[PDB]
Amino acid sequence: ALDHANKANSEAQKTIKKYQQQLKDVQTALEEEQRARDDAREQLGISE
Amino acid sequence: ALDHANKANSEAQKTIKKYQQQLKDVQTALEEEQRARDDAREQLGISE
Repeated sequence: ALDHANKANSEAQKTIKKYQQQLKDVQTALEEEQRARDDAREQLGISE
Repeated sequence: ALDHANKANSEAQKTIKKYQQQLKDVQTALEEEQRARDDAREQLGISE
């Protein structure tokens, strides 16, 4: 029972590390795109 | 051991849910900007 359980937690906590990598680069995908609005609005400030 | 094992998997099952909510609302922010950056270009297109 324990060997089934102790392996199940390691397969569980493997997903824990798997998510926070995917949360990590999505945060970078914001930091590109949030900055990508900023010049794009500034590009309106040149054109208008 | 076993009750202290299965308690950890619940704390594993809670902590995997904490990021599961945290990945959803930041995704909306990416869906927030992506139509907002679209609001820049369609404004830029009628300008340029």
